[PDB]
Formats: sequence, C-alpha cells, structure tokens
Amino acid sequence: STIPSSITSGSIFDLEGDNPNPLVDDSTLVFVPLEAQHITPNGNGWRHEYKVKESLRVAMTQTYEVFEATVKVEMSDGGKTIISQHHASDTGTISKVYVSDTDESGFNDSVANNGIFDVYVRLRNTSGNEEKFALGTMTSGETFNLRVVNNYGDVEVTAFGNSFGIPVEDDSQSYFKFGNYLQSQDPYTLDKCGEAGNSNSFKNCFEDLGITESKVTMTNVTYTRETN
Ligand SMILES: [Ca+2]
Repeated sequence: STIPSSITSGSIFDLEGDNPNPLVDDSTLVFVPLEAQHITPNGNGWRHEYKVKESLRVAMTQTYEVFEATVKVEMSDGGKTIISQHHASDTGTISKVYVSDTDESGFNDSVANNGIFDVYVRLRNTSGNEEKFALGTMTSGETFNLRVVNNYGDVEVTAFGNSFGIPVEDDSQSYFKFGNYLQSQDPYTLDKCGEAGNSNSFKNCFEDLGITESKVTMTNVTYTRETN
C-alpha cells in the first residue's frame, strides 16, 4: 500500500529534516538522522521525522488516532532511537517508543552495545509518572509491526504481538510524531553526550559512539485521526 497523503502531502504532518526526503518511493518512508541531521533547541541528538502540525493539535483526550506500520531497523551496536511519540505542549512527553541497544535495565535484553535492540514503550500516567514496558527485541536488519493507538486519552502500543496501554496525562496541545530520533547517549553509562543546539557536538558524539548506521524504514503505513 502507498504512503497516505496526510503524510506525503503535508495535510497533517510537518517534516523535520528536509534532506533527504523520507519518501523514497510511493510506498516507502526512510528515516536517516545521520543524513538529515535535523536539530531542535532542546533536542539531544539528530532526527528525521514527521510531526502533526501545530494548527491541528488538541488535547490527548480530544482525539482518536491510530498509527500503524511495518518497521525495519538497521543500526549500529549501541544505538538508541525514538521511532514514535506523543509530545506535550512544553518539553513534556506523553508516549515514546524506543529501539535501543543500551544497558538500561527492565527489558528483555538490557545489555549495552551487543547488537540486540530492546523495543519498548514509556507512557506517562495521569500522575505524571512514566510506566515502561518491554515489547520485544530485534537485531539490525529485522522488521516488526508497530501499532500505536490514542483512544481519547487511553494510549496503547502493540509490537511483536505484545500490547500495553494505560490512560495518560492529558495535554491541551498534544501531537504525534514518528520517524527516527537518534539519541546522543552512551549505551553503557546512559550519560547524555553533546550540547543542545550544537549540531557539530552531536556529529562528534555519534562518531565516537560508533553510530555510523541508523535507518528506520516504514512500509504499509496507516494513520487515522478523528478530532471532536
Ligand atoms: Ca542490547
């Protein structure tokens, strides 16, 4: 199936990282932050992703959205990226889906820099605390199915046949984003590398971390959005 127009045309999503464009063909999206190298003032790395445009943003509890895709990940050992997330008005996050090869405990692998990436989700509950849940593991080159649903405040994520969801902290100007947001972080110590707003600092970080590859390919993509 071809990538929906809401994404390709910009009717719903704004692009972050113009070059190269993620649409490599009518049916494929390729996110390569090491090439797009898009930065934001508070970002901690490089990204290549789409975000629901500002004018359409409403509260999490005021929208029904469903994002689904076949996701292939090719990345160097030790890499860590966020491939989908619900962002809040300020600097807050509501939901985040990761593919990371770090030593953070609590997942199926949790062994830094060994080529086996943990795929998990972090959801911020109504008390403002994040609850994390392991979905599966994968090695570079593998593919999995991702489905994220925000049912008017109740967010659910499914991957590898595993599902987890809870009602989340509401935000009046929330917005969904997806793609490849590569995190500048040491996989062993989890310490952040680089300086905010300094692209060259992140360039050096990824070089020193040995992250020379990070490509998230998405196919069979679908996105539904109903705001009331
Ligand atoms: Ca690992």
